[PDB]
Amino acid sequence: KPQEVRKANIIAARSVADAIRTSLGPKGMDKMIKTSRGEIIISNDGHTILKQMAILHPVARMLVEVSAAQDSEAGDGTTSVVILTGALLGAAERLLNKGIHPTIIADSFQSAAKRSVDILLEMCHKVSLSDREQLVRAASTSLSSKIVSQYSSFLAPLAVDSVLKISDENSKNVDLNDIRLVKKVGGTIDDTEMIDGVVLTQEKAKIGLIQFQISPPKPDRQMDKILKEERAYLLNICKKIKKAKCNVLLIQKSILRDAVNDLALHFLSKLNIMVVKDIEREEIEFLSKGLGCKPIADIELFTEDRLGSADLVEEIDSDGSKIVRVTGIRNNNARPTVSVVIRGANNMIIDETERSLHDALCVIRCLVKERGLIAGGGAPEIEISRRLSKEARSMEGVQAFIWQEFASALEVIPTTLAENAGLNSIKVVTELRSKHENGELNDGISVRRSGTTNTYEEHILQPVLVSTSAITLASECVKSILRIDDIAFSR
Amino acid sequence: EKPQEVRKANIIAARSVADAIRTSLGPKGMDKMIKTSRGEIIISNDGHTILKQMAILHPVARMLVEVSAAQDSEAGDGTTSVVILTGALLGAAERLLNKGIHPTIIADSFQSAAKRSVDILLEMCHKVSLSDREQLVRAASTSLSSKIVSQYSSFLAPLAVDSVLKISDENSKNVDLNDIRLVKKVGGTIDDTEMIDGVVLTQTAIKSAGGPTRKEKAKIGLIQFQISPPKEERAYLLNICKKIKKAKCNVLLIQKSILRDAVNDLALHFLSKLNIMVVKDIEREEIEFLSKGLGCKPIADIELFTEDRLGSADLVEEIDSDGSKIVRVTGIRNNNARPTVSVVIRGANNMIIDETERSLHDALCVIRCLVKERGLIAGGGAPEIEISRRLSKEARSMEGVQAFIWQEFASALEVIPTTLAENAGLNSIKVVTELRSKHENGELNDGISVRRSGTTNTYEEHILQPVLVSTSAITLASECVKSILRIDDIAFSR
Amino acid sequence: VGAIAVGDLVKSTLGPKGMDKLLQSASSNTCMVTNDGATILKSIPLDNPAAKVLVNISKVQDDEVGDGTTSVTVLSAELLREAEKLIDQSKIHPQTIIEGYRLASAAALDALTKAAVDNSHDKTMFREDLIHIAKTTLSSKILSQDKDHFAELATNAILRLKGSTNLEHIQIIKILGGKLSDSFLDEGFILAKKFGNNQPKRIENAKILIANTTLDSTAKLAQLEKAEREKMKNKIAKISKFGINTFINRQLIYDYPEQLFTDLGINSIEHADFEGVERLALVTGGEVVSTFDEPSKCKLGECDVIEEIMLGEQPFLKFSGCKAGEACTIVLRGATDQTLDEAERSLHDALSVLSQTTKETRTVLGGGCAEMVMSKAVDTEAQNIDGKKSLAVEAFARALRQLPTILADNAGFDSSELVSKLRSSIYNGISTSGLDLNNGTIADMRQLGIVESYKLKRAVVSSASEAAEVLLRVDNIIRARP
Amino acid sequence: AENARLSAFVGAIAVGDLVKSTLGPKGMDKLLQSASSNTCMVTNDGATILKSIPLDNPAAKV
Amino acid sequence: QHGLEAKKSHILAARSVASIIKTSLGPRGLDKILISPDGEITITNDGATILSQMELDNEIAKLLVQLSKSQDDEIGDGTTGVVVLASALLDQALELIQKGIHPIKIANGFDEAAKLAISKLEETCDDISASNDELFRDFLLRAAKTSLGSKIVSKDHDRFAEMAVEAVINVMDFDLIKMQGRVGGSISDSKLINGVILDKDFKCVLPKEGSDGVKLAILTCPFEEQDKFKEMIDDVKKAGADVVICQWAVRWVGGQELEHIAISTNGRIVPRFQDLSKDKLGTCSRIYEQMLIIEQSKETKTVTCFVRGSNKMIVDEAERALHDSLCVVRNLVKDSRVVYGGGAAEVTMSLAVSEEADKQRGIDQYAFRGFAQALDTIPMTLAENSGLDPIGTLSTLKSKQLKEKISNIGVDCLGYGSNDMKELFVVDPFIGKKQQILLATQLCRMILKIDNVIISGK
Repeated sequence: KPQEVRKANIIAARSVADAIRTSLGPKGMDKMIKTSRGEIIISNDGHTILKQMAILHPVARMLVEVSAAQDSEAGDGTTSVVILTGALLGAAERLLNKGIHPTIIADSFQSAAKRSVDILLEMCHKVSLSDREQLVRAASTSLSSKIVSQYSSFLAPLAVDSVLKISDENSKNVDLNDIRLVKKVGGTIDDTEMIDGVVLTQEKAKIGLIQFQISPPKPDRQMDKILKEERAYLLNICKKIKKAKCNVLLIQKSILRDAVNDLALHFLSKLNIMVVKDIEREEIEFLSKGLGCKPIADIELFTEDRLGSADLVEEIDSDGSKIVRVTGIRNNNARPTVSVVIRGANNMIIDETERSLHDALCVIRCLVKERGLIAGGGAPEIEISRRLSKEARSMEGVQAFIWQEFASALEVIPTTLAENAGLNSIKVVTELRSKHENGELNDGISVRRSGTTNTYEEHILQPVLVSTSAITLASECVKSILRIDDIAFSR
Repeated sequence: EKPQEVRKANIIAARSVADAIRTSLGPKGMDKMIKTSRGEIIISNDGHTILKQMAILHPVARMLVEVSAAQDSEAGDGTTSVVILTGALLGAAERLLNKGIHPTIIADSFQSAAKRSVDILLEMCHKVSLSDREQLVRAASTSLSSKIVSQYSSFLAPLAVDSVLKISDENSKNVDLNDIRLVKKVGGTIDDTEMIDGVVLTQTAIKSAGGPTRKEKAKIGLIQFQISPPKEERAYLLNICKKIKKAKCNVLLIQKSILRDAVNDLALHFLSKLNIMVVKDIEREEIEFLSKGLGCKPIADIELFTEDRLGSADLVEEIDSDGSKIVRVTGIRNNNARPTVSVVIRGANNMIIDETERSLHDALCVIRCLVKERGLIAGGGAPEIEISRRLSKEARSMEGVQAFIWQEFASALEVIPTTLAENAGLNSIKVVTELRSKHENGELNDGISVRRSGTTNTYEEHILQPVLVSTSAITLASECVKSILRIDDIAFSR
Repeated sequence: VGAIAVGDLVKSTLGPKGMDKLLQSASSNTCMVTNDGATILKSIPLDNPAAKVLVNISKVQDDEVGDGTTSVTVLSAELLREAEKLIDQSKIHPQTIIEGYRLASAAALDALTKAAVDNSHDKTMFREDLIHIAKTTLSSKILSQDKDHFAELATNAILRLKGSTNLEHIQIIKILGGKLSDSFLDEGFILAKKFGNNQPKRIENAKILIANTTLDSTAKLAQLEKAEREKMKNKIAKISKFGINTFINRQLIYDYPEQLFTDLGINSIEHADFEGVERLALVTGGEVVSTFDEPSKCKLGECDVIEEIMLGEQPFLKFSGCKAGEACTIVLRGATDQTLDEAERSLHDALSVLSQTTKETRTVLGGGCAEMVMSKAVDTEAQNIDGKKSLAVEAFARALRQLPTILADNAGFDSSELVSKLRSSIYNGISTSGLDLNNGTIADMRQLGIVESYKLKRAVVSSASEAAEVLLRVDNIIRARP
Repeated sequence: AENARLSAFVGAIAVGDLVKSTLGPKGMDKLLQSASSNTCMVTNDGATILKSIPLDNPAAKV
Repeated sequence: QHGLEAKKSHILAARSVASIIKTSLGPRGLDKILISPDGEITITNDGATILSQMELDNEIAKLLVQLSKSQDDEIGDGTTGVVVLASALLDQALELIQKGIHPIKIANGFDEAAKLAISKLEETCDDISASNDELFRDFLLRAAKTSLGSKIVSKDHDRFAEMAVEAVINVMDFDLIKMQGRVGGSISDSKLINGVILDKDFKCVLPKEGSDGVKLAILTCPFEEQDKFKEMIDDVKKAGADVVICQWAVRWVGGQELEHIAISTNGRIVPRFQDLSKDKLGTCSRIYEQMLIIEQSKETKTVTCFVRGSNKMIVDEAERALHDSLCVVRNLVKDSRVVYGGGAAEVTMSLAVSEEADKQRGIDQYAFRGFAQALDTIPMTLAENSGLDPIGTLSTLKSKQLKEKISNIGVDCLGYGSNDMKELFVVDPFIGKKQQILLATQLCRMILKIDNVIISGK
């Protein structure tokens, strides 16, 4: 049963794709997820939804890897990839009954996807490399998949000015891995502000890095013998550090065995030397680039050359949380690092702010990766379907009926935004089809006015790379499902 | 192959019936005890009685009862031999289906071999006189010894022969047994069984008054109606008795009147006052026997009663022996072309009385085949292998695969001596080994004997069988197995 | 789709080598062994009314043909198999598919006319073929060994008809006991009855008369009760004025009036249900009389020999002196009624059919020959019709090519080699080519000894083939569940 | 003897119907889903499919 | 369940019964097997009688009971697809209710659009009464031959139609005429007599003193013993009446069958034995068996047909077609307005609203276009049964009917090579198409207003 076994998983796939439709748009609604450990996680995006969802059907499991690729790109509106996937699978059932081979249906989607990219290039709006006017309008608009823009007033210029200062205005890559997102209890969302230097999660002090663990000779008349021998080895370490003038020490994860002896802290307290432990090895990239710290494996190789450099280092206490702030950066780097401290009253607000800010950083990365601007509210989805509807009658062939269904599936994304807002499905789309012929291409649609109106004047802008990556990843997922004609359960 | 599985299950059901009757085959056979649903226990080795009370839900097994019943209509005897002939051909049919032989080819092979078997029996026939004693017992002697009472059959052997020779024809007719009635009574032994030259009525009358003990020079009448007022009172019944004395009828035969007229006490006293013998409570099936035997015409109305419709008899008396009341009629008048006789059966238990009765009906049907055809053949399964000698020898001329089934029909004849060896406590192969060498050359009629345990002449031990016993049975048994192979499956319907 | 599974059960019910199908009734635990599926499909219950239509149309084939009535049902079973393939592959509406065979049915009906041979005038070939009829159509069952024995019964019966089309004048008698080879032919009117014990056995110049009716103190009431017995005296007195020594009654007769008939020398006959009263009145010239007063109205019968004889086990009646050859008698004898019950249907397959064959002088070679010729002639209309029905025209011959596979599968031989050699011999221009199941080869009908009368082939082979196309127009679609 | 030649010849027929078209772009595929470990493989060639699926058919060893 | 979701659980079930009889419409229909809850089997190709008696759950099909008892009794021709025709307006509304359109806006949209197409029917309307008796009688011959009878009567309707038309002319200035038939004979062997069919039997009546009458006597009360029995019989022979009719010699006459005898003979029923007189005796030519044949020499108001057929189902199908044939011919002679049906009339009303849709525009613009598409689905039913492409054939016919104003060219229900209904002489009553297409909106008024369904208990 090639068709019936595959169709059985399509119904289960369309059911999940239909449930996530309520998570799209500012009028959408999220779901409650109870982890097996007992912690509650609630999020609007489909990343956490598909991560904690376990379904025996392999089609529902393959949607996780497809969505994970789009989650790292945009992060907002990523459910439309699965919604479009479930719409093409439902439309392919009627196309398969006409005698068309599944691979021909799959190849027709890729052929129409190549034309969809060219439409996004023709509709691509000119955008400047570095500007505070254009990037803020496009940042807060893509965030409409969740509730952000209410408090984004202070958040919008933060993500725009930070990313441009990390690398340069030359676009190209500008990766987001250099951003340190610090979550602390206390404060509000508007109190979140960028820091001129790297901050520590756990006056003019030098910050070093230690890969080993300070402790007596215990690697991972007897009363006086133990006290003298242990304090002698710890004193020799203090003499080497005092000559290096390092007032801040950083230790790796101590939770295993040796940790840190209390006798070593007493000798370092008189010299006013900081001791920080339980640091993940992934933070070395931020310490090496930002502070210029070289990892020190052994105390024998300890010297001043491997130590970092900084101007002013002081401890800042915000709402009872101890944070080490570093003022100034002196090192050799082509991409200085900028850290952002997230503040919030409750952990649910702090966790929601992270994904809201992280998705706000990804849309900025999509702008520096590929420059462009498109209309919002699913307006470009109609013009792409409008061209494919006319091109289907021009080429005729067996792909004419397939491209018509492929264009009809693109109308589901703007329809989902209307259904979540309390608007009639077909009645609004019927009125829009007359408005899309009116607005003349790039003119978009606003959610508040529930109609066709200006974009740049209404501060509605979206990147072209998200729409390009969404169609590409959705096409690769649909062609893979119809290409698999059966499943098997084995080791 | 669903049709192949249905016929395979039919052979198992056929072998199950053949294996059970196998213990009852031959004169050494064993009786079977069956418990009827009504609560009556009947123990006999007769295949007609065994299959009569046999209850099996299998459709073909139910049809096997009618197969053995068909042999009782054509012959009516030899139930210790010919019964297994039905399941004998079906037992060897298992290998015939594996060879891919069409059922019609199987039916044509057995039918052609049936006509060949008849011609073989016609070559072995012997001269048998119409009137004789010892030679006519030899043909029945195979069937004469079955029941425990066969020890006294030495006196019963000439009695069963002389009974048929009493009323018969030299023109070789069907020899209807309806003229010879077997009457039974309580008391006595089978050794005391006697034959009467006239109608004997064992029916027990009410005998309210029972005044007359016998009648001398009486006219036996036949009355279908009953004497009683329609339903001064005695005056109507006395006028009826005046019409009885007007025709001088001293013996009245009346059927069972309890349906309508029942019985009156005044009518019983009037017949006893005039000493008029009367017999009541007579079944309707006895009207045909009493009318043709005594030459009396039934009378449905007292107006039709006259002297011309009445018979006559020398002496009419009632014999009282062992507490049983029987009526013997001495002499018969108004003689007709259908004379009748009677044989008084004496026994102790009701089961024993019916035990010896079935042995007599089995013996009387033997002479019917001898009168119709004077031919005579050897008994005790001796010709079964002798016929197979003339069959398998011609197998080389069958011209192709037909020789395979041609030998199977000859191999099926070996079932008869095989069952006799196991029932007599002898080795199966040891008998077959001696028969194949004995039937090879020397003479005819030779064969195995269960008494002497060896191959010798069958007439020396006075064991033979009529020629029509195996003639009609083998032809009928080969015809019934043809229709059994015509069943594709068993489907239930309304 | 309810009639599709019917063709699987009746597939073995066709052909002279076909195998019988056992029937088992839930009531009384009876059984029956028969070949034709006329009784099979009637006794077995059917949950789909689509299969019930095939049963109702088979009743007409019993009197018209009676031999292989399922031959019409197996055609529709094979057409529905090819019709479902056209709905899927060709995607043609079922109405066009059904009419595709209906349009090709005109070529099949015209093929029987072109192959029809007209025989007229001299009957030398008509009377000689009557014996050869018993060798093919008469017995397709286990009785095929009796074809030479039953040939004398069917041959002399048709010649005695002399143009008699009335079937009710033919009496069938089954003698209990004996063997199938012991059946003898007797000249007269044979009926299975009996007489009384005291009744006269023989009466010269007896007359036949039937009846539609049914025949202060405790003893002080005898004066009033004797009037009931006198009522029967007035009835017998008026009947005795007719001068008839043989009385017949439909219902049973009580013992009181029975002996009253013997006093006047009048025989009595009872136990007559339907065929006993009707046929005896037509053969002997009798009529139902509700008067019983004046011998004027209706009609009185007469018979030369009223004497009863003993045939087999139970004695039957022999009536002689009939001056009209319209009535015939065919007497059979058998041990059991199993083979005798189906032996009556053999007479309806040929003897009863030949009564209506006097009008049809056309003949066509049967036994698988006529069905293949219609498949060869319909192929010429494939290129002429064209259209969407051309697929149904070619598939129409496929159902006719599967007919010889029925006789091949029932005979055990392979149907692939036999049909391949049968088709190639017919397509070469030989109309006499036919299937031989005895030697597993292809031979002509005349070479195999298969010959029948020229009037018989029209009312059996050509009639069933023509009546099938009439019955193939039944539409089969998705029905409504109860 | 009847089912000896049947179950032996159909060992490659049952799971091999999908890999018959492996040559050419139109080839059908087969999905192998593990009961645990969250692993799986999708390929149109029976090499990995046969080695990763245990079978009780003795003909599968050849 | 309430709201729009409850409306979909019921109203949408109308598409199921529409596809059941879809293949049975017209002469191309197929025989369907139906089983009643009582165990009776009904097999026919007419979808009107299929949905007439059926056991279903949802009440959406229960509204068809009043439709089957109406169209079959009023017209009977083309009533096979009246449910598909009624569901055609509903299937278009099912897409409109999904858009959120109010039912009254849908009801008023289809009601006004159906009235605008009436003016188009008046332009193509013809009159069969204006011609002579030769053309008027010939039009009645081919009217029911190409449309009404779908079973076996396609070629052979010439025998059933001629016998039906002659029955109309005799009574022309059917409720007073009893008609039945016996299984037997064939189509062309049917007989026609003037009178009522009497199945009861008693032989031949000779001409009496009067011209062409038997002076028939009918007495309800039996004679009431032997002295008055033979005396009252001689009183019947006083007036020369050989045949007498009494309940307790023709005996056991039904109640309704007895009245039809007096209507054809214009006689009176005599309850007593003292009311027998020549003035109360009916007039009948003679009574004989050729079932007794009742003939009338003079022209009377009772003319019946005797149906004959080789199958028991043919008698039921041919007689039922005659009940509908008498209804169609009754409306053709009474209403002079006639139209050409058989696919031409349904497409004619579709092009009228199609041109009026662009004139009104407004909110009714798409509402009037939906009414045109609803009428376009009617010929799509006969297109699949005839093998023609529903979308392809109508797209060509609508293009030919655009240039040429004659709408008679259209889908042929018979499937022949002539697409012109005027050439095939296909004539349907104008009131028939009004009671089918226009009256279907009245049935939709009950369906479109369905909102909440109340299901009570036992």
